[PDB]
Amino acid sequence: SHMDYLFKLLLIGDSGVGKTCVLFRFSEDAFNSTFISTIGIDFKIRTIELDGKRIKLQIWDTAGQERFRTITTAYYRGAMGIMLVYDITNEKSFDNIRNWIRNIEEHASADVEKMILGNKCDVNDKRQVSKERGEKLALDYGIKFMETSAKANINVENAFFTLARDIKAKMDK
Amino acid sequence: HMFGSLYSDERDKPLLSPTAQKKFEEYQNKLANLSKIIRENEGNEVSPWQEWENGLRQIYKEMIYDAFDALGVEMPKDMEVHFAGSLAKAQATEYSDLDAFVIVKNDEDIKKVKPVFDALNNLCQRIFTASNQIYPDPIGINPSRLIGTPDDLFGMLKDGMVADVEATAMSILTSKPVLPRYECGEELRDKIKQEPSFSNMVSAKKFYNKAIKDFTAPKEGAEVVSVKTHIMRPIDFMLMGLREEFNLYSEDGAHLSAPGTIRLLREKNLLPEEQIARIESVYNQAMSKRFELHAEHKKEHDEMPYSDAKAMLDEVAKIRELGVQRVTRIENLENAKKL
Ligand SMILES: Nc1nc2c(ncn2[C@@H]2O[C@H](COP(=O)(O)OP(=O)(O)NP(=O)(O)O)[C@@H](O)[C@H]2O)c(=O)[nH]1
Ligand SMILES: OC[C@H]1O[C@H](O)[C@H](O)[C@@H](O)[C@@H]1O
Ligand SMILES: OC[C@H]1O[C@H](O)[C@H](O)[C@@H](O)[C@@H]1O
Ligand SMILES: OC[C@H]1O[C@H](O)[C@H](O)[C@@H](O)[C@@H]1O
Ligand SMILES: [Mg+2]
Repeated sequence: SHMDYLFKLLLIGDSGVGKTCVLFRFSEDAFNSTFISTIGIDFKIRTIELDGKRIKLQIWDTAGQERFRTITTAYYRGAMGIMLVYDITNEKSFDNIRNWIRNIEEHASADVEKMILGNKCDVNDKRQVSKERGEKLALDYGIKFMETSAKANINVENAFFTLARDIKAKMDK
Repeated sequence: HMFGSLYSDERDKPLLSPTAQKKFEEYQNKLANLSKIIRENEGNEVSPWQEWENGLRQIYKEMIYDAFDALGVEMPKDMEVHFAGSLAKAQATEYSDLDAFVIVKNDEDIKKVKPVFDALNNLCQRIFTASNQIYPDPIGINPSRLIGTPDDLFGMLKDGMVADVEATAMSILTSKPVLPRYECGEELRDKIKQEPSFSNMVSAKKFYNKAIKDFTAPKEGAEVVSVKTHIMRPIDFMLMGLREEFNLYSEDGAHLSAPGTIRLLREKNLLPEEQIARIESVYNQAMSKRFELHAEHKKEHDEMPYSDAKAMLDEVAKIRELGVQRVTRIENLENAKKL
């Protein structure tokens, strides 16, 4: 209820990669198996603690649908942290990560924290993108990388706390 | 006469143009698919009614964007759309009404925006006539009747300008933003809670007393009861009572659902688990029943045999006993006897 910082977070990535489910796992500790595509932009609130400080996370969940990209792009400026999500079962979604990165560079604030999430890491029998290729692309852009699962609850908490830690370390100095 | 556009009044234009008709059917298919998605994934940890509110909010948002595009009107950045009623609490069924209203920052936005929401009401009404779904109540909460600045809408309540001030006030207080925009909503709710003449109609005691005194148990020997009047209403008012008593709030409206309130009661150990579990159990039983009944009849069918309702009614009676103790403890807290 006390607030020390408000961190504005943005989820971006292709429609279907699991942005909404990653946030649903973080905000409600549940998984939704159904695909209800986000229209325009959704938001969830969750307060966390770092270093005895209360950090209200205002998390913008964007439509991956191309149609809403003008609405989506307008939020890049306000974001203090951006999650770039691809799906380890969809090569196409990994390939577009370079485009998403170029769009952050163009429209986002100069010193915005970034993280790449390879989501659906529970679905190993349908994997199209090796973990190392994910780490390799991430290392090339000097951006932090995690494989995540909204379903199996793998690295979702760690991803959000690591992004929030990087933001907090940046603005503490 | 002539073919109607997608946003024509069905009383003036019973038949849509071939183009408008394809688009009308697209929306009908979205609603049908959402119902189908809910059935197919039976036993999902997301309830049918939580899934419905999520699906319907995405569909309604798409209808709003489509409508602004169609009428050639740009959506103001400082315009808020809010769900009210069961939809705001994510406990609306497939046959529940669609209660929504609009807060604008500037009065002159109304002239620009109200035509788009008139258009949307026409479309919603045409869908209602076809599938008995998303009814826009012309004497209730619709974005054409309730649109204005926080000052305007508070003015409607403070003065006579709406019949049933109390029910409109309840709707505005238990509202959820549909867009990521909530500050004008907060301003409006703070004005209603500020108003001295509203002082005791917005209190935790009032909400608890509605659960205890208004929405009372069914008469002895009753064969038929209402899953709404005798179960879901008392629960709703008990949860409003608790949220008011403990200042439970989320900008996203996450607090307004029974599970949202229960999550917060548990997180902060604000109520004994035994009592939270009772509220949770009866909420899930009643909503399962109410969701089933509406889907089966394709309309708002809330009557069920007393014998089917017996277990829930007995738990609801214990919850009322609890409620009486909270009202006493609240009166006793404000008195503060020492020694
Ligand atoms: N196996 C598995 N499925 C997942 C995972 N995360 C999401 N999904 C599934 O992937 C589908 C799409 O998820 P969703 O969160 O809606 O994707 P999105 O990126 O928000 N889509 P959009 O951009 O269209 O709103 C759903 O069927 C969902 O259950 C995950 O970690 N594992
Ligand atoms: O973070 C560790 C993870 O490594 C890989 O991504 C695996 O597919 C996943 O199941 C495991 O939990
Ligand atoms: O589900 C809608 C609920 O919202 C509020 O509690 C209203 O007072 C009442 O109409 C109902 O209990
Ligand atoms: O203070 C918390 C309460 O404030 C207002 O009454 C809100 O309408 C209600 O939803 C919330 O629980
Ligand atoms: Mg989504």
